[PDB]
Amino acid sequence: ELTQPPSVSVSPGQTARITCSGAPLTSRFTYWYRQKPGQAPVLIISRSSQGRFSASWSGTTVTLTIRGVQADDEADYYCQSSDTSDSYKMFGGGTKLTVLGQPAAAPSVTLFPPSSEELQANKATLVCLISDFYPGAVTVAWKADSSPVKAGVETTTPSKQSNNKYAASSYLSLTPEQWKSHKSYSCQVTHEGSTVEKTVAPTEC
Amino acid sequence: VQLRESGPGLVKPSETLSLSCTVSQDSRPSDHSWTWVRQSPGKALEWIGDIHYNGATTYNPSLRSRVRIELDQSIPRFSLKMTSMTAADTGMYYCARNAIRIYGVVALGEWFHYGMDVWGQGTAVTVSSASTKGPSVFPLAPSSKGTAALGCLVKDYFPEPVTVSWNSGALTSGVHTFPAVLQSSGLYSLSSVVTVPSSSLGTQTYICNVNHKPSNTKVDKRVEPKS
Amino acid sequence: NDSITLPCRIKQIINMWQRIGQAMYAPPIQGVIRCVSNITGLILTRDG
Repeated sequence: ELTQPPSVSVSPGQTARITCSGAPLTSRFTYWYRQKPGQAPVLIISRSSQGRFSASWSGTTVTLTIRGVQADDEADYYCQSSDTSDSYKMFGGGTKLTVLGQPAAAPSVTLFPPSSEELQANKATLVCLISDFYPGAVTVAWKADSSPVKAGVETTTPSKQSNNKYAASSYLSLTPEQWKSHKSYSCQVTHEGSTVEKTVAPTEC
Repeated sequence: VQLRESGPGLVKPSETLSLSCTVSQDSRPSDHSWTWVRQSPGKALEWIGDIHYNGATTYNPSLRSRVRIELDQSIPRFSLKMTSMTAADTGMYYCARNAIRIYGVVALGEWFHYGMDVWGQGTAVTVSSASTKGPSVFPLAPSSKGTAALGCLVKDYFPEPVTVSWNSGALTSGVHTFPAVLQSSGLYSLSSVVTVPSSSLGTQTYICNVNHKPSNTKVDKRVEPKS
Repeated sequence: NDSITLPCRIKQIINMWQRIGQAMYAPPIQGVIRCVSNITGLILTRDG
């Protein structure tokens, strides 16, 4: 396959290189694409003839020149080229450009009680959602009143938002019988040694 | 210029898969090599093949025993017919277009592989034998007291993915839709948060529009307030 | 409606007329070349 580095990061304002390499580059052109997590990949290097991007040829490789990076460019850059027989086209391993020293964003948490209808359909899926944090590392706990919960908790993983920060979700699957039973429900979320706790109830509002 | 896709969304084992990629609004279509590309959950991109209008269908070494790209240029659209679908084939599937630029003459090679500049938004192809389920939505009624917030819970759906927007498509500025959890039962569940303030919370009738793309069961459920 | 063609090699030096002793170079031709003609004749052979 075509050879890429796994990651080249850099501090904002400077130049980060992302190279491609392989067997067809001595006779074929090298194309480039950038994908944000789950987004559609973004073409950047095009087969022109016979603005912050550039790719430089050198024998058996082609080096991208990202001069002056920003948080918007924190994504995966896949190189691409055609075969020398042209019977196929292929991609590279994916270089995760990371923007160094981005600010440490605390967590933003929203906690909801089960709806009027769900407690009549015999489910109590509590909703504790987290937004606008950086980096991708959150530790979540669940407390019923002041006593933690063992079984019934599932959670997802950090996903990059529209603003280059990460977000995730958390749910607790209880019956309608175990939701009025206690006295309160508390969602607790650590981020780089900093946390928050939200308190709801089946008697407040 | 707009690429558009059409297909199932969930696939059975050892069964046949077929997808379409139609071309509405295009002035230079028959000049290019029309492609398909896929991707495992958060993994990399792999190339299947191209079909030029002239019927010279290029392909990938491994899928030689599985695929065949058709062309019904009447629209125009191009179609992929693939067999022997397994759980290892689960992932995103995007149709695309590898452009072919020319200056004058074809057979004397004055053209070149321009690139895959266009793609689809993506349709998941999760291979399983489980059941597709129309979603069940639940109001997350807002705080009573200005700024507040609210959302809507969508539970027990399969497979990926559910995508939404509020007010018939009027809120994509300061909006948050959150990931789905394939619950231990085997059904996904997610929610979507909208940043609505506190003032109009007395005369409106806000609706929340859900699309479970593989189940063809779109919903208008009024998310009524907190009594 | 359209046309067809044949691929042609650009040759400048030549030793034609079997004038054993003389080959030469045709000077370059500034600008794009074109030449039209009524195709008229043919030379060919057969088998046995």
